[PDB]
Amino acid sequence: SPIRRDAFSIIEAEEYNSTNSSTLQVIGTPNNGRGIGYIENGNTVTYSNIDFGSGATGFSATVATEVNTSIQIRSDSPTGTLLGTLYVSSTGSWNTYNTVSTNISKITGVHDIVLVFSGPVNVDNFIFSRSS
Ligand SMILES: O[C@@H]1[C@@H](O)[C@H](O[C@@H]2CO[C@@H](O[C@@H]3CO[C@@H](O[C@@H]4CO[C@@H](O)[C@H](O)[C@H]4O)[C@H](O)[C@H]3O)[C@H](O)[C@H]2O)OC[C@H]1O
Ligand SMILES: [Ca+2]
Ligand code: NA
Repeated sequence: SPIRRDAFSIIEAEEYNSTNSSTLQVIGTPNNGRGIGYIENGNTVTYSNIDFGSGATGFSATVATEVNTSIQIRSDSPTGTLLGTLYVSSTGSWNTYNTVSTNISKITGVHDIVLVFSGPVNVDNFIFSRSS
C-alpha cells in the first residue's frame, strides 16, 4: 500500500498500511471497485503519512452498512488525537454506499490516520476537506 498520500485526493480504504483485525477482508463493490469489510468492534485500520498541508477540518467517507455504527478518526496512532467521529446509520444494505461526512479538528502537516470501528461497515474510500 502507498507509503504516503494527499489528504485532498481520494484515499482507497482497501489500500491500508496496517490493521489489528483478524477478520477484515478486501471486498468488491457493485461497480467493480474494492473496499474493506468483515470489520468488527475494536478494529483499527491505519493509513500512513497523510499530508494535510495547511489544514483539514472535514472527513468524508463512502460507506455501506445495515447497522448503525461509528468510526473514530484518530491522528498518529489508535490512542492519538481524536479528530472526529463519523456516525453512520444504516444505508439499507451492505452494498448500498452513501457518502457521509463529519467535522474534525483542524489538522496540518503529515500524520498517520487511524480509523477505529465500533462495528460492521463496508468502506470504499474517503477524503478530507480543507479548512477555510
Ligand atoms: O462483487 C461484489 C461482491 O464482492 C460484493 O460482496 C459483498 C461483500 O461485502 C459483504 O458485506 C459483508 C456482509 O456481512 C457483514 O457481516 C455481518 C455483520 O453483522 C453481523 O450481525 C452478521 O453476522 C455478519 O454476517 C460484513 O460486515 C460485511 O462486510 C456483502 O454482504 C457482499 O454482498 O457484493 C457486490 C458485488 O458486486
Ligand atoms: Ca475503494
Ligand atoms: Na490476527
